[PDB]
Amino acid sequence: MREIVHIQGGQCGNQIGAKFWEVISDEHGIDPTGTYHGDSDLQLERINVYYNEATGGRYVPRAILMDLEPGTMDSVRAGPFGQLFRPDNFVFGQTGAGNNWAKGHYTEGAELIDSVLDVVRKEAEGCDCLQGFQITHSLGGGTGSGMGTLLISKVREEYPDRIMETFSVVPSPKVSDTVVEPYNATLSVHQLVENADECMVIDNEALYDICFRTLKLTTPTYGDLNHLVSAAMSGVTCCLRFPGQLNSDLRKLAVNLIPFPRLHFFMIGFAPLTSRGSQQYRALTVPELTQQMFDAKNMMCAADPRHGRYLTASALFRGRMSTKEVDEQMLNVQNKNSSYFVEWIPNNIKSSICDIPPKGLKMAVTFVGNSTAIQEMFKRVAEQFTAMFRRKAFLHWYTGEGMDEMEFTEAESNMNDLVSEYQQYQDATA
Amino acid sequence: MREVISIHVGQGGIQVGNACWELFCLEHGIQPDGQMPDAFNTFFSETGAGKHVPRAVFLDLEPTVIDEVRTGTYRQLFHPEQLISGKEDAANNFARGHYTIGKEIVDLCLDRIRKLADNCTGLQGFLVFNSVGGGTGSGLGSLLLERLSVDYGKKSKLGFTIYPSPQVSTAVVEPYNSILSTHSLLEHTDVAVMLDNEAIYDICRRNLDIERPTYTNLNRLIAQVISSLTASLRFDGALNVDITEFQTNLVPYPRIHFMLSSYAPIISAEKAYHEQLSVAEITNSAFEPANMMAKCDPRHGKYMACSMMYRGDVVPKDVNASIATIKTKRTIQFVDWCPTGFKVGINYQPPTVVPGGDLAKVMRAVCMISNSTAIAEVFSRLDHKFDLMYAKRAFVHWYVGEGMEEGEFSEAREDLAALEKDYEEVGIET
Amino acid sequence: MREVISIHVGQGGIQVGNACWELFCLEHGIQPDGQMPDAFNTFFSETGAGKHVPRAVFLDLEPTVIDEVRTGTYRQLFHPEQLISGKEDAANNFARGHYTIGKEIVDLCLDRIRKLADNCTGLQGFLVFNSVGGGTGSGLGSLLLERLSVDYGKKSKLGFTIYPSPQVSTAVVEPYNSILSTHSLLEHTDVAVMLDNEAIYDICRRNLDIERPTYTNLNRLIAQVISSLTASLRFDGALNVDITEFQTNLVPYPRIHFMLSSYAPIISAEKAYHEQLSVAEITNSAFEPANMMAKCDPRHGKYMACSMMYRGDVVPKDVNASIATIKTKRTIQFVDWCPTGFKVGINYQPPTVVPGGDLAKVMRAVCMISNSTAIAEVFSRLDHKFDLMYAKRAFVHWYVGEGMEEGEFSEAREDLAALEKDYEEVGIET
Amino acid sequence: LLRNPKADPKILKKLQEIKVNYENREEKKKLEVVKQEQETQKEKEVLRKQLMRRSLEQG
Ligand SMILES: Nc1nc2c(ncn2[C@@H]2O[C@H](COP(=O)(O)OP(=O)(O)OP(=O)(O)O)[C@@H](O)[C@H]2O)c(=O)[nH]1
Ligand SMILES: Nc1nc2c(ncn2[C@@H]2O[C@H](COP(=O)(O)OP(=O)(O)OP(=O)(O)O)[C@@H](O)[C@H]2O)c(=O)[nH]1
Ligand SMILES: Nc1nc2c(ncn2[C@@H]2O[C@H](COP(=O)(O)OP(=O)(O)O)[C@@H](O)[C@H]2O)c(=O)[nH]1
Ligand SMILES: [Mg+2]
Ligand SMILES: [Mg+2]
Repeated sequence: MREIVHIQGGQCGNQIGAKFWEVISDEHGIDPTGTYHGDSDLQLERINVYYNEATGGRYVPRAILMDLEPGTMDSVRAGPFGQLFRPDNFVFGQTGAGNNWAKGHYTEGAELIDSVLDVVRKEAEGCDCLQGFQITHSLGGGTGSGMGTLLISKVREEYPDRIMETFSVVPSPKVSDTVVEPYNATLSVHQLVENADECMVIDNEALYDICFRTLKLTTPTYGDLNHLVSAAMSGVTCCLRFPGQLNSDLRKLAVNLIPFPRLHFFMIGFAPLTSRGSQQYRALTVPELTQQMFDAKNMMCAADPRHGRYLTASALFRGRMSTKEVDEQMLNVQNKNSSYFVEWIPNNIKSSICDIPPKGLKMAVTFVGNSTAIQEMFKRVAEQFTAMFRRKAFLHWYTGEGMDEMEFTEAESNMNDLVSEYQQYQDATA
Repeated sequence: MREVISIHVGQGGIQVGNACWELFCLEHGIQPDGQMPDAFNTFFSETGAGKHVPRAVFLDLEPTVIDEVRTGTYRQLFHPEQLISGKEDAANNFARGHYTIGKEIVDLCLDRIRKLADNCTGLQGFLVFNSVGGGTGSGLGSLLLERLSVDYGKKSKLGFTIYPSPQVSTAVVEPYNSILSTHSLLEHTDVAVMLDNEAIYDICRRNLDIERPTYTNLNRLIAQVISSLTASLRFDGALNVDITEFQTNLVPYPRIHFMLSSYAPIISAEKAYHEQLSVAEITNSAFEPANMMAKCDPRHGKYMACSMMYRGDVVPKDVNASIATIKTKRTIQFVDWCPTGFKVGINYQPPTVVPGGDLAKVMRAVCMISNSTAIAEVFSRLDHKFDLMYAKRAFVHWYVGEGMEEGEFSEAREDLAALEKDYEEVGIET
Repeated sequence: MREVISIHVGQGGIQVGNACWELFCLEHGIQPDGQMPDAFNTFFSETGAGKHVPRAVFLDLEPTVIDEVRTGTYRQLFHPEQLISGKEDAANNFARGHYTIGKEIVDLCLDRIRKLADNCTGLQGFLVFNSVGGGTGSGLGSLLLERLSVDYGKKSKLGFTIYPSPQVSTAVVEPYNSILSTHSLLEHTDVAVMLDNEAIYDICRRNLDIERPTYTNLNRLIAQVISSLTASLRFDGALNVDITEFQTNLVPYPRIHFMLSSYAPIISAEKAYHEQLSVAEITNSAFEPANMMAKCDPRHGKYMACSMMYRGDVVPKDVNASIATIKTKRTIQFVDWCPTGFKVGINYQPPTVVPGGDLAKVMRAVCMISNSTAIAEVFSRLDHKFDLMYAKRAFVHWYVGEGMEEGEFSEAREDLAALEKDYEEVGIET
Repeated sequence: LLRNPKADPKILKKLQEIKVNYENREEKKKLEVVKQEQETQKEKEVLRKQLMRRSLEQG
């Protein structure tokens, strides 16, 4: 019951899913052949959340994979746990977008999306009670940031009451791999605020910083960043698949973390994270988890959370632990940092406990906090956008496929209005 | 399901095509007979049982080079009737190969192009090679580009032209046809890469330590650059790049698409292994002005956008840590309206070595394609050379008597003046 | 229980009959002696024990060719007294072979035809071969057709006539007897196929790459076309076609039954295997105007109906997918009153190769028999050639003195004018 | 500015003569071909008129 379907688009989203599904399968004891080989009874009670049942007793994820080029899905199939995905759900084009948002949203993405919407509708109509959808995509690419966001609007138009999740990677100015990143980032943020019920920003720069400083491993690769993102993704829905002292589905988090409908851009972090050589030194206790959870360097975004004030915060503890300690520590982390918490909403931290810890760990915490410090990312994105747009650089590529500069002006104005009205509440006082 | 077709016209084009086609056959394990004793599909086609046929066509009006090809070790590889050959050479006269003898041959080439294109299903684009300072090369390249631009339309075409050196020259009349061919491909080619011989001679002398190089050594380096550019289409990589994802990242405006390339490392086996060849040092060497593949000084102009490809065991975090260092340096400055200018690609397959060649085997390499404002100097010096002889109308009778009109020389001069004014207008800060 | 009888008259007819009879004997495994060391029954008959006898008769007034046949390796195959031979040649005079010497020979031929027909039980029809530009060939063909049309009535007769080339000619008087023979077979033959030599010379030169062809190379291609046409009667196939199923599909009106043929692929073993020879490319090559077996341009007229035969491992869905592509093209247009114009046949037996010949062994082939409005040009040019000499009554005395009346030339001219008017009347849209 | 090349007036005149001779040679080919087709008709009408007269005489 109350299950969700997985939809991913683009190369970055496909690579994120290729590790997210591996993590989920390892958590539930599903072999790469789809056969259950788990140890505990609880591993099968709520498997309908992510997995479907077919004849022969094997399980198949309800994931939908889409891209405008076939290479990435032809590569993910040969990887481990690549056989679980149903071949029918693979939809792809023969041309690609070339990191051009217009091509992936107006000319090419519009004709292809009917086929993927057909299978999306097939998956949603069938399921017992829908909880919602979760979306993984990147804002630095053309086909992803175009087709995914248009699909968001199409899904929202047909299921207005369901919940919608988006895990979005925004292009940081530090590690830049594409010159046209500001254009399709700014165009995508315009559409994303209007339809997504929840959004979670993730930055490659913050992932590299975490890998270099906390784990202290010499050579980070995309596999480590994907693993961290996958652990963070799994931590959110853990209590929906396992029993606990205070169960809290996604809708309950939506109620408690979004004060106003347009303020739904969160930054997350996962604890504990320790190096291989120091994993024996540390002792896992609730104070040790909560001190690392609110650490500024532990956030999955380069945004500095002590440059603003938290509107609200959430924590999803895992493992068996006493609730009194959790509540007193949450109170203590809020009394010692009163300057960084907005004062006109008292008791702005939500807590939840799940009795099933991750495989290999005795305690774990997932942190989701809505803070005013996120304005800095939109500020720098808009700064680069307005630095590049004033000369109409690279504009002809977009304008040759039916798009105009008016949609750029409206997007810039709406993004600046969002930036302004997000900080409006930072200076608000009672 | 992704394909590309390479066009070779003229003596220089055929001699660099031979150079790239030993390398591709060696890299995909195909013997010179064409027989193996799913990545080949980008350049080759399967015949059903046994041999592979290249997706390439060789053009020339002068039969000597084709006859040399049809008797060497590669006689069995190419299809017998795609090596189109003429009888009479254009003899460095541009008007000949555009108005007199090229027209009767161009129809067969277009028929061959159609017969090759109907086989491909996912055609990415075309590649073309031609030495600019010759009659048949420049003239037939211009005519083929003009026919293809209307037969196919929006398909992408890439041109690896070899412009004459600043002072070193083999002919005496090459500025005329160089200017005319630049006129022709200015409005007809999506990408043009600079390849003059003097810079590559200096590269060989300084790094490879060869004091008597021949054309084969130059063509092998060009072949390595081509392989590095197209590796991402036929090998698995953490950060892929497609051909269609260029005009959205390197071409700010439709007129400006001339850029100059560089490669690193270039080193011989006698002293390669004494140093570690870290990613930082190779990416520093790639940006050195003395390692430009065209004899132009990047210190004399701004950068617009840099697209640079890695291959081997490179890790993205090390790439970011090196892009930061380059942004730090005060001798390299980017244009004002471009905050981030780097597009990064990472591939896993290390560069392959050709036996008996110059380059050694290494695990890391970098190839950069950079668009800079300093390229206007070659246009200015070619224009100055052209004006000196066009003042007295020297050598014009060899062109007027081959069907070309008198006024055709002036409008190429006007288009070059327009291009030079445009390059100055773009490079000024706001 | 299905049979067919082939008639060979004249030097060209006998020389193409030899060409087809090596091929049939090779295809059915019969040695040149006639001995095998149930499909043979279409062309052969069993003698009770041992050898097989062809269902063919050879006619000529000039004894040289028959004497050459009766001494070659095939002396033991043919029945000794079905090689009817005369003493005096007609010497390119049509009136001779229709009024003077052919009448005394025609009775023996008709007796042989009766003796061969009484043996057959399921006689499908007759085949006849004759070069039109000769005296005995055209005259005896006309007389035999006229006798057969009344002796048997509704039995189908097929004529593989070889009309003279537009400009290339061996005689000087061949337009006269060509026009007279066209008059004779216009109202007497059910199907006539165009076979002029110039088009086949161009085919050999372009595809087979033979610069010095002889008549044998032409006759082998004609034999291959005949074998492809009659394969469906003696081999199992997914979509069979009979001879009697032609006038219901290719002949819109009783007067219009002249059509022109084409064959594909035509390629030598030196470069055949380098390309895959897909069904789409061969069916595209078959419709190329330069591959017509008669020197006529199909782009100058509409199509009426196309009957085209496949053989090998071709699958019907691939055939349909290629018929759609041809219907798509804008350079091939059908007549208004014919929505569908294709009749498709598929056979399993691949074409057989003759040792020492030109064609290589392939698994797929296509033979098309197409009726088009453009055929009127050959009639117009033959008429123009005829009028030039008939204006001054040149060479007429050679015909008036052989029993023919003066007015017989005019009515053939009137019938050609009627045919040309009919072809224009049919091709106009409603 | 542009291009006032101080070329010899004799060479400029010779280039203009070469251009006019090229244009005149190009013009001189095609007209003859079209003329041949026009000539090619008329012959058919004369022949067809002779034929019709003689077919009429022969009934
Ligand atoms: N890099 C490189 N350049 C070459 C090579 N061969 C010729 N060139 C250049 O080509 C220019 C002249 O054009 P060519 O390619 O030699 O001759 P072409 O293009 O066939 O034109 P034609 O003279 O009419 O035959 C010269 O100035 C050379 O610099 C080569 O092997 N490598
Ligand atoms: N395709 C082809 N045509 C031939 C061949 N031999 C002769 N012809 C054609 O036949 C025409 C003349 O008729 P022939 O067959 O040679 O002689 P005939 O039909 O026996 O008539 P007579 O001259 O009276 O003996 C010539 O214009 C040739 O074009 C041949 O072997 N192959
Ligand atoms: N975490 C992670 N990020 C990736 C990976 N591959 C690419 N990216 C990011 O995705 C961005 C490029 O997105 P792109 O591949 O063009 O998206 P697309 O246009 O939808 O295919 C780069 O800036 C990378 O930082 C990966 O395997 N893992
Ligand atoms: Mg040459
Ligand atoms: Mg004869």
